[PDB]
Amino acid sequence: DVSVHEEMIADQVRTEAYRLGILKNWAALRGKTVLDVGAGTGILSIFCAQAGARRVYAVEASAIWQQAREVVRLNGLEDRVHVLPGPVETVELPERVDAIVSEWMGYGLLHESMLSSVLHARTKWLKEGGLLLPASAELFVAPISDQMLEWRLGFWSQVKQHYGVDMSCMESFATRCLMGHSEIVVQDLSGEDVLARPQRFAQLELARAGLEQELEAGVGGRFRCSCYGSAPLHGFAVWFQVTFPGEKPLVLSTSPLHPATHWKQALLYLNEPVPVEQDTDISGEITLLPSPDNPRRLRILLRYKVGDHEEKTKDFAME
Amino acid sequence: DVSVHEEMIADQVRTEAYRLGILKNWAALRGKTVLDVGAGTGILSIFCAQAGARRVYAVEASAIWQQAREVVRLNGLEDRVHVLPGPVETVELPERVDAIVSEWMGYGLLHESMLSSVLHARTKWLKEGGLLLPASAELFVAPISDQMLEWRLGFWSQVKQHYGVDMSCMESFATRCLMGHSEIVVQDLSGEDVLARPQRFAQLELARAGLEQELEAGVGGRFRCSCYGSAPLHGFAVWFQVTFPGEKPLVLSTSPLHPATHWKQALLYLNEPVPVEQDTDISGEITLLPSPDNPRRLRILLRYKVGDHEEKTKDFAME
Ligand SMILES: COCn1cc(C[N@@H+](CC[C@H](N)C(=O)O)CC[C@H]2O[C@@H](n3cnc4c(N)ncnc43)[C@H](O)[C@@H]2O)c(N)nc1=O
Ligand SMILES: COCn1cc(C[N@@H+](CC[C@H](N)C(=O)O)CC[C@H]2O[C@@H](n3cnc4c(N)ncnc43)[C@H](O)[C@@H]2O)c(N)nc1=O
Repeated sequence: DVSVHEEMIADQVRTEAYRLGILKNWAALRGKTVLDVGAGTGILSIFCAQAGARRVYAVEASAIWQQAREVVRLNGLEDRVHVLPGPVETVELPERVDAIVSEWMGYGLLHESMLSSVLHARTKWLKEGGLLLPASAELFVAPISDQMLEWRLGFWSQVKQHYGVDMSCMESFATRCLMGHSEIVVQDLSGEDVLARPQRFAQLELARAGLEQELEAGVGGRFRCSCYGSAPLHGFAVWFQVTFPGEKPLVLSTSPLHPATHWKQALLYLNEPVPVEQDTDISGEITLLPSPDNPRRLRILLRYKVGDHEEKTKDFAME
Repeated sequence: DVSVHEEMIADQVRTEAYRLGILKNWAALRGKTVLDVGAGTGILSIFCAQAGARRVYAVEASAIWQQAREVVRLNGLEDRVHVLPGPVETVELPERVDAIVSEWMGYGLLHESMLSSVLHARTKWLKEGGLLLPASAELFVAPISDQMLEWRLGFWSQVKQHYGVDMSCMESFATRCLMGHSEIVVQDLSGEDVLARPQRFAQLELARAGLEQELEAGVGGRFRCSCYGSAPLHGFAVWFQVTFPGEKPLVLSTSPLHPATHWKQALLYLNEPVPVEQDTDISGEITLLPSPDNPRRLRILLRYKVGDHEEKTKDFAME
């Protein structure tokens, strides 16, 4: 429970990006009304009030809504920030709003399926031409040679050199266990793990017509790239950024090339490592989907072709 | 599954202590027979063969026994290390053995209740006067001021100074969530978290008559100590060491004052922090017990008295 809220507030990239993304829109928020969808402990609703909003409706479905209300009171804002429990789909606000703010992104952007609630609130409560913060999201994929995974798998074949016992057979076992499943793995990588230039495979203008239907059918696209050097290819990492409109937009990124965040990246491991070399061509397609039992659980459909190998498919679901 | 075996082999304290604890007993093992209870991937059975044992029976109940057999084969030892699947309580060995080795310790020493299987194998299969490795275990307790916990709880009251929003109310919420439960928390501490001299509260000679019954009734004892300085007392940490007989015995320790191991320590948090000062007297009693539904789940009964406060009790069970 509180672990996730701890990780959020200790996430300076997330917190400062929202703080400044909101403050950057002071001109659009001053004297206006805001709806914070999934307000959690309330910090984004306070940010909006501090950016000058005249009234903020902080809607939160989880039990932690009570803490938001106390946060509001401690900051002297009970007169203009109103905390409302329950789902935004049935909350009753006294008025439509000039802006929506929300921290709706999950692991792999869409795990938890929360973007649909923001879109429902936009259709229901946002005035015509109103503001959404963030306004867009972009999805990226890169092939990876996960250095930590390479070490963990390879260490079994190093036991002879550290303890005098050959355990190299455990490398294959570990490979089957760690790579031969179909779960999305959430882990943080660094630039050292990125094996080719990251590719943007989709862009979501959050206000765009039809996005609700696109989320049900699958969001994604094709990609192509060329490997930087000789390495074991372990699979692909997927991450996102979101953009707050401005006049140079502020981007909150979850790329392994950028400061770590609590979203980490979503890793899609092949069943076993594939050796590649400099300039090995990799192409494929990535689709993010709801799981059929539960649209809130992220599913990722991967098609990929490595060099001259045949195209393969692997269908992943969130761990 | 494989995560735990990875953490074991990457644990140089654990692995090197067993390696040298076994090699230290070359005189007792050479040309003799060994039973490795819960042999897992087999490294301890190989160590014994390398210490000169003529035959080693590696008994492993989990599915990973097949990897032990392949490890044995890769090291050319299939003629004298025999991997036997299933529980040691019903394995059939062709002979009684001169020694038992086992890595039976769990979190908080006794979580998983495996020591009972080693004791069953001792009674059933160990020759009279035979060797047990390790031969003894000692249990320690210290009051702690968990610096990481102090930071995590206190950070909510620091949000005003980092983001301009008072969130100090979340400190109390977080305290209730992180401390006001009755779960044993497994976490690694360091010497900076230790608030008084650690106290040995029990010693287990593993070969001693009656230990099986003592494990069912509870293992533990009283302790008393005096605080080093002014700090918030968060509770107590429990850890262990085991000793391999020799001629100066080798000790494998899980103390926070010693190099980290995969056992970490077992933390027993009070419902809320208690301020203490230099020389505040703390006394109490710690009992490790089986959980009533499931003797394999560790239960810890804590009685404690801090300074002039009344004695309190808190009954914990493994997370
Ligand atoms: C890996 O990051 C994912 N992640 C994120 C959060 C953070 N949470 C608070 C953010 C808030 N800016 C803050 O400052 O606390 C966002 C989701 C929150 O929105 C709530 N929510 C969802 N659907 C709703 C609906 N239809 N109507 C109303 N509220 C709805 C949900 O209850 C949760 O509290 C979480 N808590 N867990 C997670 O795993
Ligand atoms: C926090 O550390 C706890 N920890 C430890 C282990 C390590 N494991 C292998 C150690 C082995 N030296 C090696 O080198 O792999 C020990 C327990 C192993 O003993 C097996 N076992 C238990 N009761 C048995 C019975 N009555 N007869 C036969 N085998 C029995 C059990 O199947 C397990 O494999 C684990 N695997 N998980 C855990 O959490």
